[PDB]
Amino acid sequence: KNKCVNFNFNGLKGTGVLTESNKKFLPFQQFGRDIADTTDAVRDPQTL
Amino acid sequence: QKLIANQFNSAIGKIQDSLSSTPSALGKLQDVVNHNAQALNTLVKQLS
Ligand SMILES: *[C@@H]1O[C@H](CO)[C@@H](O)[C@H](O)[C@H]1NC(C)=O
Repeated sequence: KNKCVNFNFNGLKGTGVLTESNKKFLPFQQFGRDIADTTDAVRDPQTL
Repeated sequence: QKLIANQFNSAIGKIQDSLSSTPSALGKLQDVVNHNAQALNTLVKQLS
């Protein structure tokens, strides 16, 4: 965390910094998006 | 002189209320700001 790296979560590949998010992902929600249809927050595999 | 001074003071007093009461007196500058915001937001949304 806190250092921008390459991330590959379940086939979703990108670059950036990952931080502990304060979003309230409802239990049926996996990943979030922003106004331009790009991934903003993501849920981890293994530990949730 | 006194009457002219009183008239000028009354007009300058009323001008602030005239600006404050009407919420569409400053429409040109707001239009400029809104146009820039709309153009940028549309350019962002075209990425989807
Ligand atoms: C393996 O993944 C599961 C979720 O599918 C998780 O519950 C479990 O804790 C993981 N194992 C370890 C050792 O973290």
